[PDB]
Amino acid sequence: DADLAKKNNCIACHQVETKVVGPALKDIAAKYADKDDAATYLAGKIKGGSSGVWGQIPMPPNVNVSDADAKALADWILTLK
Ligand code: HEC
Repeated sequence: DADLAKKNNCIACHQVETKVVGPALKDIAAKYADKDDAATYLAGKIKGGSSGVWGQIPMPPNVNVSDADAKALADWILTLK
């Protein structure tokens, strides 16, 4: 989980409670990934990147990782809650 996202990049700029570049994880999730399938929806926002949805620096096009590894990360978030 942690080492996974960190292994890739999500944790690189998305911590669990604190944030460095953009918003932290517990927040992004409780921000939109706390209702319906926002995980996949937002997953669309992830690949689409963000510019003025939060206020931090604009994140590049990074979905999660690859095919399953990425899907596993997004899930790790829904579970991160
Ligand atoms: C630093 C290079 C980052 C890495 C690595 C990842 N993200 Fe990121 N993310 C970053 C910033 C600076 C921001 C804020 C952009 C802004 O609008 O100011 C974000 C934002 C997100 C969001 C928010 C989507 C939204 O609500 O519109 C998501 C869902 C998100 N980031 C996901 C995400 C994932 C899954 C990452 C690992 C693949 C990941 N980010 C890495 C900066 C960085």
